[PDB]
Formats: sequence, C-alpha cells, structure tokens
Amino acid sequence: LHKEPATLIKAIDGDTKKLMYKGQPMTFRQLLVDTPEFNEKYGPEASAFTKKMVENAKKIEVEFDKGQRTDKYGRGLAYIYADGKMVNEALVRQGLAKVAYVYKGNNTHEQLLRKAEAQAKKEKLNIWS
Ligand SMILES: Cc1cn([C@H]2C[C@H](OP(=O)(O)O)[C@@H](COP(=O)(O)O)O2)c(=O)[nH]c1=O
Ligand SMILES: [Ca+2]
Repeated sequence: LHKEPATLIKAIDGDTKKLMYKGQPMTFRQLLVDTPEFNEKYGPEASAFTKKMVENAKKIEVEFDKGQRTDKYGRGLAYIYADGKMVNEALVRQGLAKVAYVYKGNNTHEQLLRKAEAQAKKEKLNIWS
C-alpha cells in the first residue's frame, strides 16, 4: 500500500470527511472502523477528535487498500493519515471507534487496529468505560 495526497475540504463526523483527491471533492469513509453517529454516545467526542486531527494537519494523505476503493454510496474507502499518523488507528486507540467492517481483501491494517483496540479496552477508555 502507498500514501497519496489529498486536502481537507470539511470535517463531517468521526469516521467520514470531505477531502479533495486527484482534484475532485469526495466523501471518504475510513476503513476498518466504526465511530458512533453524532446523535449517539461518544459521537460528539469522535467527531471532535477526527475534526481536530484533520484540521490541524499540515499534510493529509489517503491510502487505499487492495480491494474496493469506493463503497455503494460513492464514498472513498481509505486509511487516512494526518502528518503521518493514521486517524483510523488513533480513534480506535482512544476508544472512540470500534474495529468494524472488516471485509476480506480490504483488511491490510486489521491486526494493527485490533492491537490498538485491545489497549483502549485495557485502559477502559471512552466506549469501553
Ligand atoms: C466501512 C465500510 C462501510 N461500508 C458500508 C457498509 C454499511 O452499509 P449499510 O449502510 O447498508 O449499513 C455502511 C456502514 O457505514 P456507516 O457506519 O458510515 O453507516 O457502509 C462498506 O460497504 N465498506 C466499508 O469498508
Ligand atoms: Ca458510523
């Protein structure tokens, strides 16, 4: 897998955002995670977390996996990096997302994220509190 450039257009919520990629606006959905919706518990904290991470970043990058690059809603499916730090992993490490939606053929970073989840749980953080 390799990282590609993008720029932030707008934060949306814990696990989706609007990026410019290859010069075109797209909504991206983060691979392998599920944040609560804004109306759900820890939804607002997830949205805030993602928003800060991507708005403060000097450099946003997207990394597609080996499989499907867009979902059925037209959303890009990627791992998202903010100055080299994976947003998807950072959410899971903070107990603000669950590892989820692990489809075969698009799960290169599964074990990395599962390790983060285990530490969040040990710490009883947020969703695991
Ligand atoms: C994360 C991800 C979600 N999806 C689809 C599955 C879910 O379909 P349904 O909408 O039919 O439930 C939906 C979950 O995204 P959200 O958590 O953003 O709602 O997006 C994929 O198809 N591939 C993926 O990698
Ligand atoms: Ca969600």
